[PDB]
Parts: sequence; structure tokens; C-alpha cells
Amino acid sequence: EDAMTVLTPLTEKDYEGLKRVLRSLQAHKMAWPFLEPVDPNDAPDYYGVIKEPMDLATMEERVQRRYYEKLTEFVADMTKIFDNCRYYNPSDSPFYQCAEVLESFFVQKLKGFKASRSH
Ligand SMILES: Cn1ncc(Nc2ccc3c(c2)CNCC3)c(Cl)c1=O
Repeated sequence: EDAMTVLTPLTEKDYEGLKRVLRSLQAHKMAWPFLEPVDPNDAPDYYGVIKEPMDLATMEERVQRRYYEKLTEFVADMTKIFDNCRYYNPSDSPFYQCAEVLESFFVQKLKGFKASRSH
């Protein structure tokens, strides 16, 4: 990651962009498995093996509460959603495929955010 992503404190202006990114993910057709926490009754041993669960509703609360101090922390929470999903699920799972497409979409939106920060 670039130094600005690691080191530059997030401003209120930055948080308008973070909310835009999050809303774009929540609206994506393939974000449906990630909107709310994994239901334990759908996924045996999930909370036994996934030590740091994450979901977009939890990130929405953190964005609202100004939890993130650096962009790298926001990216880390987002990356947890996808990494957890690919850890638990087989590569032919619909969940795994959602993580693959949504992560690519996140990286596109993230690159746009970082550039808007530079100007
Ligand atoms: C193993 N597993 N199972 C499920 C799941 N997402 C999911 C799927 C459906 C629903 C919710 C979450 C929450 N709200 C209810 C419906 C992931 Cl992302 C996963 O990895």
C-alpha cells in the first residue's frame, strides 16, 4: 500500500467517499452473501474457524461511527469479508464466486477513491 493509504488520517471529506464505496458494494447484485453477518445455523463451525468475522452491515456501522482512522484499516475490514469467505467455502461455491467478483469491484472503486483523494 502507498504511504498516504497507510498514514494519512481519514477526514470527514474522506468519509463521504468511503460511504459512497460501501453503498456501491451493498447495491451490487453479487454482494447478497455479505450484507449481514453469516448466520451460524447456515454454516456449521463457521464461528469456530473464522476468528474475525466481518460483513457490510458491520462496516456500515463503523463508517457511521468514524471507527476507521486510516484508509488501510477500512481496506483491511473489507478484505476480511472476502478472505473469510474464501477460507471457509470451496472454490466452486456460489459464496466463493461472489467474493471473487465483489473483491474485483471493490478494488475498482477503491482505486477511484484513492485518486479522488490525490485531487
Ligand atoms: C458459509 N457462508 N454462509 C452464508 C454466507 N452469507 C449469507 C447468506 C445468506 C444470508 C446471510 C449471509 C445473512 N442474512 C440472511 C441470509 C456466507 Cl458469506 C458464507 O461464507
